[PDB]
Amino acid sequence: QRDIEYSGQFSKDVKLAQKRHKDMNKLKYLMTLLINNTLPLPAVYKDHPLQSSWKGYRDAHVEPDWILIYKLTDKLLRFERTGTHAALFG
Amino acid sequence: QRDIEYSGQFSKDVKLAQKRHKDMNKLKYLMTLLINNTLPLPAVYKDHPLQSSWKGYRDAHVEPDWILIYKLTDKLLRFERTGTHAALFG
Amino acid sequence: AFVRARIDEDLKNQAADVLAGMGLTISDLVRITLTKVAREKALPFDLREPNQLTIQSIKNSEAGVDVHKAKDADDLFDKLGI
Amino acid sequence: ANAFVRARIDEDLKNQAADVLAGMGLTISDLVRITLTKVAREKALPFDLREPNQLTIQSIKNSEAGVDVHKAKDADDLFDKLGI
Repeated sequence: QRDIEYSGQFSKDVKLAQKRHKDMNKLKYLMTLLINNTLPLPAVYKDHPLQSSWKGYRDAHVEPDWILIYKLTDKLLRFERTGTHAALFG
Repeated sequence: QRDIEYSGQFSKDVKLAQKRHKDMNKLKYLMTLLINNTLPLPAVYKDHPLQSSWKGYRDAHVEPDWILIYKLTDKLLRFERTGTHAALFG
Repeated sequence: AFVRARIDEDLKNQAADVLAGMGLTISDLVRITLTKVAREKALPFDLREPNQLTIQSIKNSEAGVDVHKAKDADDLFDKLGI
Repeated sequence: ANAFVRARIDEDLKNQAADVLAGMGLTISDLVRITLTKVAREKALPFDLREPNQLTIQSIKNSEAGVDVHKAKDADDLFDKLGI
């Protein structure tokens, strides 16, 4: 089983999504998929590696403009950020 | 160790690359990495799933306009096509 | 109909050189990209690198700053208040 | 130092892409600049812009059916069989 972490920025992003009445169930369902190693994911999530100088980071789409960034290693799954393209990449 | 296959179209594609005087050393080294299960590939190959409803297919870049399409499963490595974007996607 | 976009001249020249190498013009890439956007109702991947906030979060996390643990999905969801 | 990208396009495609993009706070010209910036920086195309063409699809259909597929024992035997 993978160790589970989340970053402070993630808890803030989550509270932000929650504040603007996003369907938090979509995010939870995705996160549960990750936690249970039900991998690889349904195709709708468009899961792919994050482009950065940091191996292990990946990027999945809860919605076309609602992104989850997470790190995935053999022993670790860290929820890192979540939000729009603009909020994470803009 | 995965079983190794190649398609007839790949044979043709490889002959065409030779004829065009492409640097076959680049392609051969990538292919060796694939055969040796040296996965994930080094970042320079920009390796990623093929955009297709065909499962297990991937797309690696020998050069920015030199693509290798191959299928990779737990038991199988198959070299499918190689060429320019125009040849494969155009 | 036409797409019209202001852009830095030097950027335009560099992109045009790259595309010319592949037998393409900028207008070809524009049509191809807009077609993908229209069909998929989504953006192509990795168009922009992670921004300053995302990078800061990754650096902090990597250095063990502001990282929190959870035992399971229930624990996690409770801790995040969802 | 400020030029223009000018590209002929189907009007309905343009409107639809513009709707999709507007949903995310972007304009078409935004996407053009973003995309060309990536191309110029990386000297390469964004991923997955086009589906495999008919020849590629046919090769895949054939191989999936077991048609015109060839085996090799290892790298040496593969390269030998390919003539490389």
